[PDB]
Amino acid sequence: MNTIAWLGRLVIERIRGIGVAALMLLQIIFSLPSAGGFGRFVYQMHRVGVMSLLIITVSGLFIGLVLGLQGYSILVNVGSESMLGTMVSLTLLRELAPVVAALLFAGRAGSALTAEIGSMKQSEQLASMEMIGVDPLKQIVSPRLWAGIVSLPMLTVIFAAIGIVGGKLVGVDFLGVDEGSFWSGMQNNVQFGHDVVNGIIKSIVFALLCTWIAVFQGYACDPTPEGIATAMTRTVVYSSLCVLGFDFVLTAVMFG
Amino acid sequence: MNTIAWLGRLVIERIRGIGVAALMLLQIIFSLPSAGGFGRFVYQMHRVGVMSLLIITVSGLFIGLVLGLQGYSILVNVGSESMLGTMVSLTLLRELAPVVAALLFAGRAGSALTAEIGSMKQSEQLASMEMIGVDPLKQIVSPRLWAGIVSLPMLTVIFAAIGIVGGKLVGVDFLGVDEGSFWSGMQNNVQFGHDVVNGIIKSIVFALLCTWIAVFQGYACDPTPEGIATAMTRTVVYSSLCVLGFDFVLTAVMFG
Amino acid sequence: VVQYLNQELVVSGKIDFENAEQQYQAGLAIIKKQTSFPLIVDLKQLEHGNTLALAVLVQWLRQTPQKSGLHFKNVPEKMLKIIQACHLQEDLHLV
Amino acid sequence: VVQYLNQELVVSGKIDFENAEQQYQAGLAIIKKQTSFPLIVDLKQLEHGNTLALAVLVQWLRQTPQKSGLHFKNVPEKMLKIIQACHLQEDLHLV
Amino acid sequence: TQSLIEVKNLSFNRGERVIYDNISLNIRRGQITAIMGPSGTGKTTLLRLIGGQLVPDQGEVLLDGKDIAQMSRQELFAARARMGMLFQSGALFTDMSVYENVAFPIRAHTKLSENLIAELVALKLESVGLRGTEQLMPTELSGGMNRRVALARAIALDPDLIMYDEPFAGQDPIVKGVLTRLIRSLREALDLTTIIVSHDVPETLSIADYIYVVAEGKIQGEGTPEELQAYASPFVKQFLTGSAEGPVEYQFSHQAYLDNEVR
Amino acid sequence: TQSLIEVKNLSFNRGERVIYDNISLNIRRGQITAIMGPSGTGKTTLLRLIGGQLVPDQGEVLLDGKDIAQMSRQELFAARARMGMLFQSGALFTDMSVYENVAFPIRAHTKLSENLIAELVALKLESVGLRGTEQLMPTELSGGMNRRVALARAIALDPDLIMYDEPFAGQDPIVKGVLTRLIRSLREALDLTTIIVSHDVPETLSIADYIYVVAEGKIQGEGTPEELQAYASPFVKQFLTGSAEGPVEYQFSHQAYLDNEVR
Ligand SMILES: Nc1ncnc2c1ncn2[C@@H]1O[C@H](COP(=O)(O)OP(=O)(O)OP(=O)(O)O)[C@@H](O)[C@H]1O
Ligand SMILES: Nc1ncnc2c1ncn2[C@@H]1O[C@H](COP(=O)(O)OP(=O)(O)OP(=O)(O)O)[C@@H](O)[C@H]1O
Repeated sequence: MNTIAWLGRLVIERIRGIGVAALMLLQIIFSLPSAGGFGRFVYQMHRVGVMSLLIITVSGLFIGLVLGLQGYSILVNVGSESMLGTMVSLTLLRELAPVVAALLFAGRAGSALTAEIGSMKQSEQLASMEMIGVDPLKQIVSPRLWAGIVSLPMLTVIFAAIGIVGGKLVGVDFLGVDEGSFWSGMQNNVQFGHDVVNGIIKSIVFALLCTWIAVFQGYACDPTPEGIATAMTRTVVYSSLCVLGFDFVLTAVMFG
Repeated sequence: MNTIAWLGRLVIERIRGIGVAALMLLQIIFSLPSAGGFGRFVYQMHRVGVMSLLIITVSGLFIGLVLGLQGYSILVNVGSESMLGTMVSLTLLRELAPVVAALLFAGRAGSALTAEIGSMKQSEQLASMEMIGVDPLKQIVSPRLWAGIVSLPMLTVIFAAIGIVGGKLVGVDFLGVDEGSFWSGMQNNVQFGHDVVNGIIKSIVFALLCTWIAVFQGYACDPTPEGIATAMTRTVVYSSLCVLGFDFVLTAVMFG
Repeated sequence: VVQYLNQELVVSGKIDFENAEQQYQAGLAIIKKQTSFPLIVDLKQLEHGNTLALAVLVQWLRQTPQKSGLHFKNVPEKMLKIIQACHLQEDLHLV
Repeated sequence: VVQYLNQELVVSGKIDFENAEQQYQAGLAIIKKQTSFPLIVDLKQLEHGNTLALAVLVQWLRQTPQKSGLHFKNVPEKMLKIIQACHLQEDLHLV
Repeated sequence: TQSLIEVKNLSFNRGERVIYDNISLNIRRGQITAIMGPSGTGKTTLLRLIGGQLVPDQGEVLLDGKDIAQMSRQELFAARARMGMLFQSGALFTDMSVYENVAFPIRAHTKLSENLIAELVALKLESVGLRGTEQLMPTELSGGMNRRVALARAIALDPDLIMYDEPFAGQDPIVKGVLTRLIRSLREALDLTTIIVSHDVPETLSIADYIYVVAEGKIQGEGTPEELQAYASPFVKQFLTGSAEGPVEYQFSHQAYLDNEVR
Repeated sequence: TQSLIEVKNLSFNRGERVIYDNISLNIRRGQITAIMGPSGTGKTTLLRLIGGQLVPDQGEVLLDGKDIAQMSRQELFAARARMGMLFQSGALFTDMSVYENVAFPIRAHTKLSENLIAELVALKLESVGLRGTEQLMPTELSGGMNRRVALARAIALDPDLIMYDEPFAGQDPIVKGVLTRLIRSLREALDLTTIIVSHDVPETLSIADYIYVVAEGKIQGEGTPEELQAYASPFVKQFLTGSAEGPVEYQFSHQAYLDNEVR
């Protein structure tokens, strides 16, 4: 009965690991900012956001070419493909662009923060910063958290806009559907406040979880060159489970 | 004109980097196996495959609950939801289960191999193994490559089976559609050799790219405790671009 | 804390991290009313010279014409120990 | 390579990594035809004893009565240097 | 000579593990105090308990009457202006330049203009001997210049307590020869009070003036390096010489041998 | 005494960078040969060029007539049975046990039964002094026992060339004292030929018999440790003493201190 004793010991440490990461979040956001805190947030928007711009724009095109090619092969048997422009822009705006653009943000810019704060912990830069008197949560961690909550909802819109334009390329200009019935099928069925705004609120709840996890794993490492790399797979797995987990809860509320 | 000169120097090293990874693949697969090579492949199927079983089975359920809840909200306006069991099992079998189950394999078991072969390179276990005479490509790398090509197509089937069963739960037993017209809508429209086999061949081309990249990045590191962690984000990004890139090429051939 | 001129500016009190911004500039205005560089310093009332007191002292020499419009005298047995540590006594007329 | 018997088994030739599997077992059958343990070894034709020759030698002592039936004699100036390195000459009757 | 830091009977437990059961230290002013011992014990956690980052559990840290933990957040921020720390690997801030590293303790505590900060950094980087490098990042910095910059950062406020933590751990005899003079020189010209944690018996007997040797949670011996070798306890005598006789053993297990059967 | 390895005028370039422009070494049989120098140069790449893993570009590596690179794949696999290598960090195989570490060079080369391999590992782990540990993984192994296991793995075939690579880099004086006896003992009882790459002048002058000092691509000095200090070149004299005068400098740049304006 050791394996059941080891298994129960595993999920007790993972439960108290949540409670440390909850108390770490209440110390960051319940504080008025220190002098100079906006100059570092603009710089941390460059590392997290702007470097992630190339992967999202390219991969957003490749889903749009697939959604236009799969939606045409199904809607041609029933002979109604004036709804092609609807189902492409309805799959992206409420479902795929909130979800897939959080599965690529957890990889590229999610795990990179855990390496960045993690390598500062093994090389004692975090411990050296505290003896000077500077608190490392306000100095290092907090400009990285606020640059994650802002930079992902700005990236699902670029994912959704490039995905529709890419879906317009293979649907209208390669397979040969009508251009005017493509766009006029959108404005009838796709509202703004029910679909585009509910695709943004779905990504703010996703941007909080892919950043609060990816910061806590790099702050509570164990300082070891092979203990860092084991916490970069702990933050890609835990982000992809909370994205798909809060997907169903937010879909049932918004579209139920 | 330095930034243009630095940008051209970046993509020349990334082109040469492909040619090293191509010559590394021709040395692994063009060799008859050494004595004892099957005993390590069964063990490496445990690390790559069996440890990845929990994330895929849980996340496969959460997509099925979403596909049943979104497909019902659209198909109830046109009043034809005897096609609910078709479009759920047609979205998974040819499109989502080959693609999403490769975006979670690149994170969990893809990047873990790059940490595993990467930490053997900085701590000189690979250099020490060669002076004994044992070739580290045949000894260490090659049981990890063949355990990646096998373990992913066994995992998209478990992803697709749990996704349909989960979609049957929220469609039939919670929203209240007919159970008999759910299943009989499947056997009419979903063939085996055109849909289930073409969803498996799509994942063998995906399992080759998410493993040959994730092995080469951990073999050609630069030995440095913060040079390993920069090559674990190089292998999640490059896998997610080749999954979505070879998606459109394989979809256009199979369903064009 | 305070410094006087008379004919020879003498620095008195302590120079440490919350009096070094007015004490640097009160001496800076003194230099431009005094031509043909007789402004030799007889700093001797210092008691806790701690390398910031050297930092404001070199910065007075930076504005001075040429690069030595002054001379320092009667060092408080400890400021010159700082000077050899920074290898600066080829650059300050300490004699 | 070869070892005889007569009345005292003598090990001759070289013992290194491609003759140590038959040479261990050819001596192992010798022990069970010889009772009341007079099987004292006079190994002296060895020329390149390289710690594997000690490894087959202790393994003959393992499958013997009690734990000691063989006594070793006339060591080739080098095998005993191996023995003190492994601190084994409280365990081998080298005298 | 008066004591600056008086550690008095503390205990630190990182989870059913004893580090420093009961121990009392004295850090005399103006005097180089070394702390030696076997690797794995809490040597560099003792510098963090002196510096006041980790918390004691059954004792006090005495900085001239005042406890460290009883200080307010505006006195502890003032007491940390009187301390320096050169870490094990030279913990520089890699995301910012050399001039920003040295000016980081000045801009965090004191409020000065740029024409005085850029002079003070040019005097701190001069006293180490690295005046020409003020613009490059701490990569393309050699390993011998990495620790010398981090010495200038820890000294950039003129404290009275600078704690080196293995300043020569696997370095060239040239770079070891440069650093052993700067510990002598900068202490003597600035009235510092150094603490050297190290395990290197030749220099540590010839650079220190009072040596503590901690082994498993208590002191094995103390005193000036004359009487440390004259009052040689059976653990200190093996430590300073590297002998094969004493309380720490060579062999793993003493089960004869023939008592194991390799099956 | 005859030479075992004769390095004769090679060059190694890792991409417009010169390591070992022109250099000739002699490794005499049965004799401890040390290689010292400043950190950053190709010291541990010289052991890989001797051992035949990296390739030379303009020279040869002579192992008793035969070049290393001209060997076939069935002679180079046979020549590597005559070489050992103890690396910088004790490169153990963490995914397998201690008994599997020591038996790894035996099972890769020779074909023996289990009752002889498990005896040979019990004799190799005894000669180091770790006979009771044969079943645990190389974590829960202390740092002092980590390098001692990796010495038993490199010696488990009785070679005639074992190349230590900084065997005491930041270790306790006890663990340094154990390892400096095993280099003396195991060499003398097995007729080895050791190579110690290190930078620690006290032991390396008193454990070696022929010292090469390489600085930027050539030899700065060689010979027995009597005449190394008697024929002291101006770079070797600064290296062995750690002085402040010679061809390697203290200051970074020389501009007085007024030719810079801190703007
Ligand atoms: N983050 C941590 N979590 C749990 N235990 C730790 C942690 N850091 C250190 N320890 C343990 O506490 C002990 C403290 O010893 P420490 O390594 O700090 O001193 P040291 O070996 O002298 O360090 P250094 O050699 O860097 O000066 C070690 O045995 C270590 O195993
Ligand atoms: N994988 C690599 N790619 C490019 N350059 C390298 C690589 N490995 C080492 N180098 C460079 O080649 C030189 C070889 O020196 P190396 O570090 O091997 O010797 P060393 O400093 O004595 O090592 P050690 O201290 O571990 O014995 C170093 O200056 C290093 O910068």
